[PDB]
Amino acid sequence: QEPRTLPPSPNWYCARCSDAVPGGLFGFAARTSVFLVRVGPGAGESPGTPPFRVIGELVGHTERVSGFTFSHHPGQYNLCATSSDDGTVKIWDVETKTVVTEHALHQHTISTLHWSPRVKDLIVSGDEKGVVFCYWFNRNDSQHLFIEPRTIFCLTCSPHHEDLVAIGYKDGIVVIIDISKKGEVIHRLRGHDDEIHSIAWCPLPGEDCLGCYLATGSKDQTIRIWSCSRGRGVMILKLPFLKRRGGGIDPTVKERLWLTLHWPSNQPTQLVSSCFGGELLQWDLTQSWRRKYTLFSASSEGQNHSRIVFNLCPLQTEDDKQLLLSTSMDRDVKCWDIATLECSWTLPSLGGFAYSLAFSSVDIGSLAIGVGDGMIRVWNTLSIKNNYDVKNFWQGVKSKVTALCWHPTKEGCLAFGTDDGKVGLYDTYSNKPPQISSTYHKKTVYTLAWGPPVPPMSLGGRPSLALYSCGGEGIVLQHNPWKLSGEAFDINKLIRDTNSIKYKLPVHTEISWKADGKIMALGNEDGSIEIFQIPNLKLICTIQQHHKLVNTISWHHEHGSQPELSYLMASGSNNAVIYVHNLKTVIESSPESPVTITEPYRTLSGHTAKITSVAWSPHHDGRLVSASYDGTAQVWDALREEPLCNFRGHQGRLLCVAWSPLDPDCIYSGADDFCVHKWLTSMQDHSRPPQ
Ligand code: NA
Ligand code: NA
Repeated sequence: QEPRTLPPSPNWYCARCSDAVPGGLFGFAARTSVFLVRVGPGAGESPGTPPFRVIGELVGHTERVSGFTFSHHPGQYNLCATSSDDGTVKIWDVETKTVVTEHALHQHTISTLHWSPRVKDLIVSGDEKGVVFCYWFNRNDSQHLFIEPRTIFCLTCSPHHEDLVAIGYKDGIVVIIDISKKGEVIHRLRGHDDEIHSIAWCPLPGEDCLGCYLATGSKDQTIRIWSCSRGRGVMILKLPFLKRRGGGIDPTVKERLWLTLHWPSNQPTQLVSSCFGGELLQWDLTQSWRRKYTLFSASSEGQNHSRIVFNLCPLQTEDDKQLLLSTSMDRDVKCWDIATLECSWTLPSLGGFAYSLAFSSVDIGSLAIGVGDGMIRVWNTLSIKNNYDVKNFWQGVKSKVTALCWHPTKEGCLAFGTDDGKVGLYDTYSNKPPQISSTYHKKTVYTLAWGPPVPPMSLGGRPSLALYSCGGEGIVLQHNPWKLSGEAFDINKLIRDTNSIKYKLPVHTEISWKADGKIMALGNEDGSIEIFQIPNLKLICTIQQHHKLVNTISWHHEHGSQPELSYLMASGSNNAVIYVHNLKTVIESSPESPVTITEPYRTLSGHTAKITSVAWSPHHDGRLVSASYDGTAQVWDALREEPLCNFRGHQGRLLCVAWSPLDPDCIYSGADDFCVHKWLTSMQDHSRPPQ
């Protein structure tokens, strides 16, 4: 099998940019979209496997989605509303994923919005200058209100009175307004000294339970309970100072408190809040003077968030589970069972482009992902009980991970490269920081590959394999993984000497070792691909086919039905057309002077923009997948020049693709939409890229 999406991270510092409806469905704003997650029996997962599935996306905003709210009107749980930095509030139908209608009434950056609990078509939004819009979407009416000249942070319509709205501001002011009286302030709730992050009305009416009660949470570290009869505080809760628990986080990351609330309908004397470090607390409001709280997941370690929580969304499933979804700066979405306070499951997410994918040949299914948010992911893709078993590695990364390559035999041994030219070596079976190469590339590391050492390293006095890195400046370095703080060698010195070259060497943009370790291909800025032999990188062939910079080279595997297939090399450049070359003749003749090839073995045309990655299926003879800036991945029968299927699920430009190690039908792709998709070739109805 089934497709999977590792989605972009839920947006930070938004008072309501996620919500859920019963059954049910969870939605979260992420970059310029909302992602939708089915939760409960309707996700259709096997027993024990978490019952959720990422099922769709609301696409159409052109800037950060700042706000998201579902309708909570029976029969209309499929309706929802968004706000965005693009200046619009949109009403969507999640069944069609389409806009129903929208407005652009705001003139200043929108802060938040909320769908009225009492009025079927009313959405109330507020902006950074203090302007409020009431929007009755289904009768084409709207009204502006202006309360106080202050930056709105949060807004929540009363569940009990259709005209009443609570508004919290950046400076700590809280008001209750009546929208039928031009926004008249009915109660000014004084007490907070800093940003209001959340306002939750008591789900029961009256002040007997434990007028109405309101709770507010603030950056000032207090939760205040208010009597909305008498406009006065009745209780102050102050966050506890708790020891941090779980895996150690990066201390250099700036993190200030976000104090959000959920007031549960089934337990009206209790109040859930976030806390420092993203711990969740259940407060007993019957105590409350005494300030009694209970930590979520108090009796089990490794389940709590590790950074601040922004939003909390209740969801009652069709099989009656009382769930609560949390979003966090730590990039995990967690689902809690409120009846037990245990974490039911975790959905990880990505905060940058998915630049690189690498499957381990040692630990089958272990998929490393290089991400623009400064953390390497390792996805245990074959985890039986968890569709999203992902571990994060942050130590010594601290920049965009643009290249990855597992060692071919050594468990845990992961090379990485970054956009600032850094080359490092992780031991993912340890908690140690990675070893960093003393030598940096001047530009981004495009590619890493393991191969036999060559001189001068091979003459010392190592290891079985050297680590090769290619930077955007055009140098390929040979690194000794047992002396990374030592000297790395520019292989051009060897290439020049071995081949008696007098003119300048080409700017290298790609490196690919043949599977047997005997042949190294370099792709160059001028489009040429050069073929070199061990031990001293003797040039045997120059392929002149591409007319723009080479991005990607892949050699076919050696476990096909014919051993001749291991001489096939696919390549992609900044042009759209892909080529395959058959290097059998030249490599077997082992020529004393180099051959030039100027005609392809096969030509694969159909993409309409640059090719970033090509890969051969380990399950087939001559089946290729390609990733393109045209926003598609294409599967080809390369030997017959037949396009087979075209995956269009990404919104971005694709940067990487990898075949699943065990399923012939499954492919993984990453893009600049901050997504990784696992998709099935059998589910793709389009045979070629859009023309
Ligand atoms: Na406008
Ligand atoms: Na698309």
